[PDB]
Amino acid sequence: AQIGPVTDLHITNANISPDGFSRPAVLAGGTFPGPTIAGNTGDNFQITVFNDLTDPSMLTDTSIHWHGLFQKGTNWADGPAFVTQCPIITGQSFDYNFNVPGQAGTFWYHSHLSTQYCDGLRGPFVVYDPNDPNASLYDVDDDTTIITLADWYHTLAQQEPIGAAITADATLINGLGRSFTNTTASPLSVITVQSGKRYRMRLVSISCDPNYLFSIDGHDMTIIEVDGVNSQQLTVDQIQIFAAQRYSFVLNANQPVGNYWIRAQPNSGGQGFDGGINSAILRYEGATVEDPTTTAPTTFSNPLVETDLHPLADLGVPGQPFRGGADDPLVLNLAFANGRFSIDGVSFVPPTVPVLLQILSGAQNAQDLLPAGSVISLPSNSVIEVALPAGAAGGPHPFHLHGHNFAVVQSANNATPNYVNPIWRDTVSIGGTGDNVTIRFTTNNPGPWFLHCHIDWHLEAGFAIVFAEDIPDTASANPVPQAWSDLCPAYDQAHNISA
Ligand SMILES: *[C@@H]1O[C@H](CO)[C@@H](O[C@@H]2O[C@H](CO)[C@@H](O[C@@H]3O[C@H](CO)[C@@H](O)[C@H](O)[C@@H]3O)[C@H](O)[C@H]2NC(C)=O)[C@H](O)[C@H]1NC(C)=O
Ligand SMILES: *[C@@H]1O[C@H](CO)[C@@H](O[C@@H]2O[C@H](CO)[C@@H](O)[C@H](O)[C@H]2NC(C)=O)[C@H](O)[C@H]1NC(C)=O
Ligand SMILES: [Cu+2]
Ligand SMILES: [Cu+2]
Ligand SMILES: [Cu+2]
Ligand SMILES: [Cu+2]
Repeated sequence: AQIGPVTDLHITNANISPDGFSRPAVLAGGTFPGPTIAGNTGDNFQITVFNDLTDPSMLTDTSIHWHGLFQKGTNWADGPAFVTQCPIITGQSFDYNFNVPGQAGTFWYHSHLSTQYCDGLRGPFVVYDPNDPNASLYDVDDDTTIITLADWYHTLAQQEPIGAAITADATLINGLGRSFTNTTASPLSVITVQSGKRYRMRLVSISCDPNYLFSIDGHDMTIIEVDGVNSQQLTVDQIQIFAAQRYSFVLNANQPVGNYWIRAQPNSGGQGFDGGINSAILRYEGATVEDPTTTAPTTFSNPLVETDLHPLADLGVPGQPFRGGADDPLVLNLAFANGRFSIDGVSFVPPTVPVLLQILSGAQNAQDLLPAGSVISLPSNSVIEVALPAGAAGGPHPFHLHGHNFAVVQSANNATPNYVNPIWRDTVSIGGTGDNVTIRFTTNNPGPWFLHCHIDWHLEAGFAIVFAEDIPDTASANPVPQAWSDLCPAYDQAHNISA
């Protein structure tokens, strides 16, 4: 069952063995991935998060972010630790009480403290549209049509040794999959369809790092949604999906009753499908209970290319149709050296006082805000352009902006911008060396919004800045509940921090 929009959510430690290897984890709702939180567009979500964590090897504090939800007027509920709140301490709870006006689509929730989401605190978050303009394109859309793609590690996130390369040990599709080394024939996930029906498959990357080449043998996939944004129908036979991105696609169960491999090839870790790694099963009702015998092509016919996507609605692009044609045109210098990432020369290290609390306490320019050089002000009611030229090691980097979606004026691997009808989304690959992926949005949401690479290891290593949007209006726009005001005193007491 789906839970929400008003629900408790307990965060616990437990052992799990999703690939046959047992390790402790950080779980929401007792499972990996966590249960789906759901409601309808415009609903009030009240997710009362109970931190019941006791194992310090995965951190006993926590904070949860609702990825892709704009949090307008509720910046305090956004979740990034030391940006919008202090963490929740063990044995305490906190009500994330917010609304989702004007949004409907496929989202997710995840820990936003350290690398803790890698240890298991990740799950789907769906905002249904009772009047969905895409409703007639499919018959079935429910918890059974959500497909999560996850990287899973045997080594605990906090225990990844300094100086050694980090790669995963298994790809998990809907929570199950097989280990790349010492592979055992542990159970694979099964997605069941009925011949003749059409399904809204909600594809969610809950990855901490790799991108996946996702396909389903024998089938093609008609994209209708991109990171919460309805798209024109785009038929593809493979989707390269980066960390934290989502797509809805229509799956027409139009092949012979049988079993078909579902494939999710990460860009690192195990290559191929030997022993059933990187795999799940699409099973038609009435098929034999047995593994598929299908193969992939050598070369896919119609891979997703981001410039092929266009909004369903007439969203256009704000600003003027040329580089720098915005009220506040930015170009970020994104770099890596010596184990740390930097943006404009500054590596992100979370501050002691959350940025939002610093603003509410009266710090009103971004040069006043800590960490110094990591907080950049944005003016209100303005068109912002952010160029994100690639080149930094560890690419391709998926960059994500809290509080907003954005027009992708320039995509990876294509030097031509699009000022007419590009897709809008919230997480974008910035591509490869020489690329100039560029985003645009308008500032109508006062508060500090994190901009960061969504490879969690890179975030931890400093690949982030905070956009302090409309500092002057942040306090009036975001009244805070007493429970939020209580978070930093409780956290600092528990941790013996003075501030
Ligand atoms: C590289 O990115 C650019 C920019 O997003 C892509 O260019 C765009 O290509 C589309 C598809 O060919 C062009 O639109 C089509 O325009 C014709 C009018 O000539 C119209 O008949 C069709 O209905 C269709 O919409 C679009 O004008 C063009 N935009 C720009 C700014 O050049 C390009 O396709 C990408 N390259 C690759 C290899 O995908
Ligand atoms: C990416 O695009 C931005 C503009 O959106 C380019 O920025 C210009 O950079 C040059 C120097 O490299 C400056 O003289 C201009 O003031 C910048 N802004 C403009 C022209 O609008 C940037 O060079 C591009 N980067 C790459 C790697 O292609
Ligand atoms: Cu987010
Ligand atoms: Cu996120
Ligand atoms: Cu990165
Ligand atoms: Cu984030």
